[PDB]
Amino acid sequence: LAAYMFLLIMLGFPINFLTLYVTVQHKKLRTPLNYILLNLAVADLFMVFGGFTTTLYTSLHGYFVFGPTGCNLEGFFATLGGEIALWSLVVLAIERYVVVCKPMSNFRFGENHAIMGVAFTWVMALACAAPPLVGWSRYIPEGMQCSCGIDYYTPHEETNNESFVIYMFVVHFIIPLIVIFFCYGQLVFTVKEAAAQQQESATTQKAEKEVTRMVIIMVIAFLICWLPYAGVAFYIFTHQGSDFGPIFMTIPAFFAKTSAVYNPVIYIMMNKQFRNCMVTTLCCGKNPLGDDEASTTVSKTETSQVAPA
Repeated sequence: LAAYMFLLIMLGFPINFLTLYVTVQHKKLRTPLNYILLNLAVADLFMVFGGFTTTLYTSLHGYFVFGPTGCNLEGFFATLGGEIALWSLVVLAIERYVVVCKPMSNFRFGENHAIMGVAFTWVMALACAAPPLVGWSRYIPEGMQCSCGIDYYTPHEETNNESFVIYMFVVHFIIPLIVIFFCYGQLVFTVKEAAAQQQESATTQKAEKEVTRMVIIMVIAFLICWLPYAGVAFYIFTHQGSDFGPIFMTIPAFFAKTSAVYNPVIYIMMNKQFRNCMVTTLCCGKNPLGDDEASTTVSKTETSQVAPA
């Protein structure tokens, strides 16, 4: 964790470091184009601090150990950087989502969330089977009395290759191929229809040029980190010889905690990067500042046209 930060994420710090402040702020202005900062930004978000507070000082090392609760790298970030980021995700249903509308649906529910809603978020978070069964596999090996274990595996890391690894992917998170994201009806009218993002992101409905790019950035909103991670845990964060590996923090943890680079993360903001108001020092047109007085009169031109305000 030392080395990791000390060099490698002396790049999160200070680009992200300073510029977190410019951005995040109680998730600055929910709920137009700022999808990421509504969520994914909770897990990822938190990695940064995080940092000393829960993953350097006290959080896998030192003493130690700690955590408290189950690492507490493990049972926090290592699920929270799925489930709970993605369970917050309803505050993206109201975005990757009302890029257009598919208006109101019927007499109900045009209030898009609520039902779907759970038939959205209670899908994108549904690897919530780890919280349970993986999590039972930190209880024991109890991830505090043990320190992080050791031990009390053997039976049956072999025989329950079902619920552990590899299950958190299994084919479970084949969701964004098979029905998700399209299945919203309106998402059978975005990206896949060049009748969207293009015309309507050059200068319609939302925040501009970056909202063009989510013709393709789109799909990297929901198969980033969490989707492919089962194959990472599979080899390895289970057996070998407890103490040296697991805890194999070396390779398997390093990718998810590059999330501290809030730079290309944030880069594809949209409606509240340009037409931002507060913290008018982001990527845009005039660039890296303005012209962005503010208001909130739809999109942004390049620049402070169309329209103040």
